[PDB]
Amino acid sequence: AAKVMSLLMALVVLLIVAGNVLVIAAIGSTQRLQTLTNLFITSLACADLVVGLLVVPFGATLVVRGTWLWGSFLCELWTSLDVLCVTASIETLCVIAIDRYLAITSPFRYQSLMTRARAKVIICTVWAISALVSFLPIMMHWWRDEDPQALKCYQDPGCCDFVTNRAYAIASSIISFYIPLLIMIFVYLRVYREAKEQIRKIDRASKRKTSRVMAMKEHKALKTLGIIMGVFTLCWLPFFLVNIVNVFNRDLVPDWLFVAFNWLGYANSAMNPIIYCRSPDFRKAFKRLLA
Amino acid sequence: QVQLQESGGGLVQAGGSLRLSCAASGSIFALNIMGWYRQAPGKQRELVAAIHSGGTTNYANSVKGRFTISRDNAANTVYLQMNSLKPEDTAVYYCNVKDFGAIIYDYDYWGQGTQVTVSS
Amino acid sequence: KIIHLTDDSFDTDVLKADGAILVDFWAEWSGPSKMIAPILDEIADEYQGKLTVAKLNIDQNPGTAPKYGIRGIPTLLLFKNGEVAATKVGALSKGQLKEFLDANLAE
Ligand SMILES: CCCCCCCCCC(=O)N(CCO)C[C@@H](O)[C@@H](O)[C@@H](O)[C@@H](O)CO
Ligand SMILES: CCCCCCCCCC(=O)N(CCO)C[C@@H](O)[C@@H](O)[C@@H](O)[C@@H](O)CO
Ligand SMILES: CCCCCCCCCC(=O)N(CCO)C[C@@H](O)[C@@H](O)[C@@H](O)[C@@H](O)CO
Ligand SMILES: CCCCCCCCCC(=O)N(CCO)C[C@@H](O)[C@@H](O)[C@@H](O)[C@@H](O)CO
Ligand SMILES: C[C@H](CCc1ccc(O)cc1)NCCc1ccc(O)c(O)c1
Ligand code: NA
Repeated sequence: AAKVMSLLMALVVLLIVAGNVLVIAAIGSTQRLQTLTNLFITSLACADLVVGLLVVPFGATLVVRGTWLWGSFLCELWTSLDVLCVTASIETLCVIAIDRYLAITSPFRYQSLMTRARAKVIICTVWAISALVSFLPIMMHWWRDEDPQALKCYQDPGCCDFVTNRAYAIASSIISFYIPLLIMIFVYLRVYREAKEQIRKIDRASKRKTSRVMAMKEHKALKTLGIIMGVFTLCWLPFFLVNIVNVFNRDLVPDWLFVAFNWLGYANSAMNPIIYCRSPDFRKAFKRLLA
Repeated sequence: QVQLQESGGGLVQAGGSLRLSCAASGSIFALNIMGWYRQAPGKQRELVAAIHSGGTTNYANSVKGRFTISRDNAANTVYLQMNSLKPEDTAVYYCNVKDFGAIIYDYDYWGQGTQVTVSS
Repeated sequence: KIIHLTDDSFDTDVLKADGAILVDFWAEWSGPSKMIAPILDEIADEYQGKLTVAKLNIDQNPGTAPKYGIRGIPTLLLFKNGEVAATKVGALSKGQLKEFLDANLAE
């Protein structure tokens, strides 16, 4: 079972690094893939890649050994690197939703409105926010709880538990997850509404001669919307729910579950290439890249 | 299978008018762009005009004030009403459909093309 | 197949014993402690060779149970090399118990 658990960490890292390296490669190497949307996808893949190379491996050891082997500084840094990459990943998912919403519903306004220079600013902003919520508060000790038992883990270099004050766990969870989630729900809901509202106008046109039904394309778009919101929420909702719960009633949820829900979130980083890089141009580039 | 059937092209005297018409038979997502592109001999393909499912439009500068794109409210059919034609407009005109059904990316359909020749 | 423990035999039967020993702390007065009796009998046959089921009557042997801090009953302590690897307190179904044993024996 703990033999199975260690095997399961190995494939997680393998999938994350493989997938995300393959995406960045595809985009960087293929002129056809260097679009505006794929700029945001590139930001996402960078974030998830750093999760697989650094965040998850240092994580995997802390489960196996049951203690932090690299001293208090690298604990602090690894914690900051984790928070940064997760925040950048999820906030970038939120920007991709907005991007595709404009491109699908208001494509002509979008082309003049969203430039490559504007997208860079959006991307730079996302990472600057990730940095300021992770590195700034964690290195400067703002994330620290006053509690004596928490303060025992800060003094022990073998302890690298994630223990925060109230303010930080609320604020970081809102900024990394809840605001992005709300924006993703609102945005992708307007796509559904826009599509349903357009089918309504087609039926008004036909002078009571035809009523539209869901075709192949409408079922597929709705499945896609399902996978987008489903996998993102399944993966990160449990952990971020529990993360706020801990700040109030600390005993209620065990530590083995909390960490296991955080591992589920890292799984999303392996899922993202599969979801957001299915384009026929991506499918060609991937074959071309694998000989 | 999606197919695009082009009609309305041909020979016409300069100063005259044509009305292209592309009827898309197949499964298309409600959100989409139907458009006309053209390729003059020894030139690259260029956008003539395009109309989104919503109703917003986009026209090239050369055809502004002359050409008008509109779509059948019921069927997947898009019309380009070309007036004040000039010999410069002579090209193979292609019908294009951008399907947004995958959300993250757009799938493209192209017509075989229809010839339009304007003599002086 | 089940070993029936005493106070004195506990050191030889469990602490010095080879392999994984699943100890049960039962009592004749506890209805929860009786619900596990037939399911442990089935586990002794089905997990033959993979573990040893041991039982200890907490009434007849009051000395053993305080040493490990047994609050309720039935308590199932899974021993390995004279150390306590895992612990489960309360009555279980067969499917719940197999998940505990099958997870803990695969290391
Ligand atoms: C919780 C994170 C929520 C998601 C991340 C959103 C942050 C990006 C916000 C942003 O950068 N802009 C607001 C766009 O709505 C772009 C504008 O500031 C833009 O106008 C300027 O950058 C220049 O283009 C001016 O010429
Ligand atoms: C438009 C975006 C701003 C949204 C509006 C949020 C308004 C609510 C502000 C707020 O929620 N608090 C204000 C005061 O902090 C937190 C308190 O409701 C409560 O959580 C705290 O009193 C305790 O948790 C401290 O132990
Ligand atoms: C490009 C736009 C840059 C905006 C940069 C500011 C980001 C928003 C402010 C902010 O960083 N936080 C919310 C402010 O509370 C998160 C934490 O900084 C803060 O919550 C913690 O420092 C406290 O919880 C510690 O007790
Ligand atoms: C042809 C059939 C195509 C599939 C039909 C859509 C699948 C269902 C989509 C769906 O509604 N969700 C994903 C489940 O698949 C749930 C989310 O919409 C959202 O409600 C949750 O993420 C909330 O927890 C947010 O707080
Ligand atoms: C640093 C910490 C490590 C948790 C952990 C502990 C042990 C492991 O084996 C693996 C992971 N992860 C925090 C994830 C997080 C990311 C962003 C946030 O805003 C937030 O509040 C929390
Ligand atoms: Na520490």
